[PDB]
Amino acid sequence: SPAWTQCQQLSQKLCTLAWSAHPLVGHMDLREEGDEETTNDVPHIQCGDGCDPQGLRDNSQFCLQRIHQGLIFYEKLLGSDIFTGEPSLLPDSPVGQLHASLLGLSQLLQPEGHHLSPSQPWQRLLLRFKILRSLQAFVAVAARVFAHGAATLSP
Amino acid sequence: MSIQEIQKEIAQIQAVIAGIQKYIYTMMSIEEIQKQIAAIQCQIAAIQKQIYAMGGSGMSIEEIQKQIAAIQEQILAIYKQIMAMVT
Amino acid sequence: IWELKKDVYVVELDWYPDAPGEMVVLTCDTPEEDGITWTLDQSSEVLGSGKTLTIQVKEFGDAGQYTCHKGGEVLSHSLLLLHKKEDGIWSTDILKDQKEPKNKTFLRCEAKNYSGRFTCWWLTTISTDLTFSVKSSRGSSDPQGVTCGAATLSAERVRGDNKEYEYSVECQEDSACPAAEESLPIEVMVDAVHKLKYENYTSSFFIRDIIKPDPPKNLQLKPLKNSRQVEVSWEYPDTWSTPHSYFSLTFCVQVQGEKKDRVFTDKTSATVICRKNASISVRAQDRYYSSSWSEWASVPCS
Ligand SMILES: *[C@@H]1O[C@H](CO)[C@@H](O[C@@H]2O[C@H](CO)[C@@H](O[C@@H]3O[C@H](CO[C@H]4O[C@H](CO)[C@@H](O)[C@H](O)[C@@H]4O)[C@@H](O)[C@H](O[C@H]4O[C@H](CO)[C@@H](O)[C@H](O)[C@@H]4O)[C@@H]3O)[C@H](O)[C@H]2NC(C)=O)[C@H](O)[C@H]1NC(C)=O
Ligand code: NA
Ligand code: NA
Repeated sequence: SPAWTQCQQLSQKLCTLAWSAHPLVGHMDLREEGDEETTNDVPHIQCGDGCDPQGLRDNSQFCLQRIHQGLIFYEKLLGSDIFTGEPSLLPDSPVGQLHASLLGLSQLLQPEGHHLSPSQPWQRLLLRFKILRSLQAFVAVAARVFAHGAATLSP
Repeated sequence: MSIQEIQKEIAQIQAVIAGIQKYIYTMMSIEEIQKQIAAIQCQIAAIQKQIYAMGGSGMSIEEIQKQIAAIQEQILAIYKQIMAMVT
Repeated sequence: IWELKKDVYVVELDWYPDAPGEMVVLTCDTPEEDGITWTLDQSSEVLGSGKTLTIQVKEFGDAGQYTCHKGGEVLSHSLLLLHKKEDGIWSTDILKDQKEPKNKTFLRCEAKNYSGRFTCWWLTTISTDLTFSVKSSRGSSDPQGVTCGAATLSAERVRGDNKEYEYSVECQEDSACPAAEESLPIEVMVDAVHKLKYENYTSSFFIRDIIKPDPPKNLQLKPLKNSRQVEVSWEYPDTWSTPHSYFSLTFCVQVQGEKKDRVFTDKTSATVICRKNASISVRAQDRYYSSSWSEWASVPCS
């Protein structure tokens, strides 16, 4: 359920790339009052989604379904005009490699699983910082889940 | 445009260029790009004095907004150069 | 004018020399309707009669404790505080701007782990007549409960030929989810009152961004006979989140006493080369998310 050590290796790589692929801003930067509504449309590993250690011991399938959903979501975002539009990032860029790593992990979880936008270049750039720091938070939780499962759930 | 909005735009621009600056450390002339970044940061400081003061003269609000837009274009050009260098 | 807490009110003022201020009407909190008089602070001068008192609030001499009386007995009190707005900006006289990570940073917060507990600190030059009140929530539009203790002095030091007083407060999210991905930030709100001057301050953050682990525990060196090689070992700090198999740390091991001889590891041991007067130092970071490094743990070489 499925290849814990393989998911651990790939999710660790995702954390490295999420932080190295693109310039960063400070966590207090680029914040604004409407962020509360913007956050609502993004998927998160929330309280009660089953990704805590006890939930993983009881039945890890709930958590892994939520991780898969989040990976699919961020893959669609990183492949969208937010990132491919002016100033354009190429598929072979570090951000393009980050997109490919999201896909690699989601494929490992569900092999046969199936896979808003600003118009000004400056606003695209700002949104990239915001999306990628959200992704950093998501993939950190995923990496803890897989490290713990590899350590405690691997027969 | 309000002074509050203008200061918000400046804060965003200061955050983005600081991040680009740090990103360059982690990695067609790098020294040249770092000098251009520092020059933009320098100009932001000069502009901030024009704000906190509120054929030749100082700057109006409109002229500050126009310079911010121009700085944003310079940042985008630098960003595109860096992204091309790491691809 | 608005009510800060029972019988305590804040009057917002556009603050400049000879400003006219604001007209306020105070109502005595009483059933009585006849024979009422008003005073301010210690003076017995009757400022007005009747159920209500109209006053012009424009400087600190107009602030303070307004008292209504009948039959020589006190009926009620109303403390007025002033919130100065100077050139469209609320005053920040009471707290020192720490200017990091950016301008107008008055509160700094840190968490040792993902428990939902955190600590906030601030600095002031003021020694007397000073009150703070701290509240917190998760989310602003739909606030979730956070319980904070009292703010109290944590340090006193001299900076620039004058005393600097440091305050700290401890807070705990009521229903925390250490493993979850936070989507709404913690908000911290600090009221500050110095004499009759009211100010307030805010910080907003995710716990994951203010994480700073305690230093590595039980740092030990095992020297190798006939060599300067040493085996370094340590343990996770007691306060870090458990289980460690989930909340993993990563470590930086450095030998120093000009250059930077460092290695990074996820293990709790490493082999390095010592030299005299040098120390081996180790510090810790969340393995999966770039928040702050711990303070160094250090042991001398040899
Ligand atoms: C940090 O400091 C700031 C600045 O001082 C504080 O901001 C003030 O907060 C107070 C308390 O919330 C605000 O006062 C309240 O405003 C409410 C909305 O008022 C607006 O809308 C009405 C129209 O309905 C206008 O008439 C008014 O002028 C405002 O534009 C009111 O609903 C509140 O009234 C309360 O009392 C009356 C009786 O007195 C009751 O009938 C009401 O039901 C209600 O209980 C109150 O007046 C004030 O407006 C804020 N100032 C600014 C500039 O925004 C922050 O609150 C403070 N931070 C913290 C954490 O305390
Ligand atoms: Na101050
Ligand atoms: Na030795």
